[PDB]
Amino acid sequence: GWMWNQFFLLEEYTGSDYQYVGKLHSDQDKGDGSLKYILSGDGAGTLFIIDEKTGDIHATRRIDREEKAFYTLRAQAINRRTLRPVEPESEFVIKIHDINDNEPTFPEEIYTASVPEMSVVGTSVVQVTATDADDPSYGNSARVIYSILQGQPYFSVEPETGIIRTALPNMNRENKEQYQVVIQAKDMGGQMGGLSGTTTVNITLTD
Amino acid sequence: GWMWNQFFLLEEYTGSDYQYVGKLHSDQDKGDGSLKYILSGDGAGTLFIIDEKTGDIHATRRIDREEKAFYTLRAQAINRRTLRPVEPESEFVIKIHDINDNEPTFPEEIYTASVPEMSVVGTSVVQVTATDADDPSYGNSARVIYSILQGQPYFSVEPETGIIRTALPNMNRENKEQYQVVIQAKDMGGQMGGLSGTTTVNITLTD
Ligand SMILES: [Ca+2]
Ligand SMILES: [Ca+2]
Ligand SMILES: [Ca+2]
Ligand SMILES: [Ca+2]
Ligand SMILES: [Ca+2]
Ligand SMILES: [Ca+2]
Repeated sequence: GWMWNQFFLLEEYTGSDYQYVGKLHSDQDKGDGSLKYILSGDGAGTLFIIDEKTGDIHATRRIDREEKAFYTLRAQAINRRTLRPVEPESEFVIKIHDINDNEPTFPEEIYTASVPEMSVVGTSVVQVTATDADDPSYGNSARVIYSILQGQPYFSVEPETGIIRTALPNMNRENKEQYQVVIQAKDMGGQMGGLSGTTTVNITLTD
Repeated sequence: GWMWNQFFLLEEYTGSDYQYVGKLHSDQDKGDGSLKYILSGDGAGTLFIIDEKTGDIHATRRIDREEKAFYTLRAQAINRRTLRPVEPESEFVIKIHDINDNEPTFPEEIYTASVPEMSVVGTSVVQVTATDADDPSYGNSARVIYSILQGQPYFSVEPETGIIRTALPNMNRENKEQYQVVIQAKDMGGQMGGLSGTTTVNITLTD
């Protein structure tokens, strides 16, 4: 069973006028206006509106997918004069499509970790993980890549995991005892036009 | 019979990435990837493209409704390993939705008309008509209103028809013999943000 009864609406619309969703219609409609398409259900009448003669649906408000990604509504074509149904009260869904409008975010502004002095290069210090509220199942709007803004060449970060590792030998605890590392998490695969978030990792060398 | 098998695509897309059209899908799909959604028909494979695992369709080129407003394509869900159909080769349509991106246009840059001198106020001179290539069955993108930029108070134009009429008595042919009238045709009901076109009407008073 093909699943056609759904409309796809792009989120965060900013046009001057209302956003066009689609047109409900029955093949029985001859265009004489004797049919009255009514909209009912979640948001019907307010957020979403229908032109009861043609079936064209519009959205009156700017929709945010990260706040709600689906809307379930019901459609009914009726005989305008007798209120006798022509088609059955079919259920349809308005899928809110995603745009990259959420920057990667770490749970804490500052991490705290340690690593023994004189650790071999590539020793694991801490693994930072940023989240992205966009849709992972579509595009790179939520594919996060990690980079080190501050802390080189002493440290490195695995771009795909966020694992911070020591990158140099002979990191004397006597010489320097606390390093400060900044990590960037940029979405869109970490490429041009992607949104980014940062965090600070305070590291301490131990004995 | 509800008519669900159609997607609505806004014209003149200018986003950096491709434009999302929609997602073909069968309720028989369990998400295990054993299904391969194939797209075929008008523009398939080139202008429009499908993600054969999920069914997501995209448009690779900026589409112009005034150049083509509908695209007919066919969908098939198949068993990826045996090429055995799971669903029937259903036909669907991609409706190109309209934006107001065509200014009203007159057929000729300059009209030519006459009116007898000493004609009563409201005498008909000529009727100019501008066309609008946008969609009349949706919004005011093609509802044209006429206004007189030059030629007052000698002449007036009916906003809804384009009929230019004399507006003053005692228009001596001896005094002045050729008047020049400019008419504007602005869409969107002739209101803020509407597109406009102009023309010049050379008028001559006669005996
Ligand atoms: Ca959002
Ligand atoms: Ca993002
Ligand atoms: Ca988003
Ligand atoms: Ca166009
Ligand atoms: Ca127009
Ligand atoms: Ca247009």
